[PDB]
Amino acid sequence: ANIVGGIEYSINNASLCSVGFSVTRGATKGFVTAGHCGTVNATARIGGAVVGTFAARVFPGNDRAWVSLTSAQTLLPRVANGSSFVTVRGSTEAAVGAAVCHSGRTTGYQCGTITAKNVTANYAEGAVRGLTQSNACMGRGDSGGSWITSAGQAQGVMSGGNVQSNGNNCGIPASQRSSLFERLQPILSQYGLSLVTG
Repeated sequence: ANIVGGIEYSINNASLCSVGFSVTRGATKGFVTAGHCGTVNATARIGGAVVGTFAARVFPGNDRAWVSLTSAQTLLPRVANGSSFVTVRGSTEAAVGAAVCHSGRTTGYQCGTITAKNVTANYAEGAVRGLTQSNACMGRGDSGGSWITSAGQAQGVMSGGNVQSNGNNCGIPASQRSSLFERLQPILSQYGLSLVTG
């Protein structure tokens, strides 16, 4: 399968999450995503075919993970934006106030701005600290998906948000939205990963 940020993948033929970013760990191919999407050794599938397994994860506390892919997978320096793509050019972290977008299997490509950093989310499983907040809307299933600037700087992966009864927070004003992502930099260093860029 072609690995593109934002696309859907299943975990153990059950839950569905979104791909974060194509990365390499030496000769090993992989993609980063959210830790709550799967447990170590869980099987990832795209297009009905097995593409790899969860190599490591931290959740709660943090919300990160990376999926180790088979050599047959095709890593790409891109994130889905509708039928088009946003090229991943680096991982420079944007400051509060910057515009940012994310790609997910549920709400597509949504944009907004970064409103706060170091935010704690109190999830069912426990607290997750150090998350960055944005007012771009999101929905269940977007988890693990790419957060990136229009200039191609990868910011992090979708962790959670204040979704409403319809499963997303797109139905309420931006001023009332809290969409949270796990910073990319600590994920890359935690697992010795290098971002695939173009």
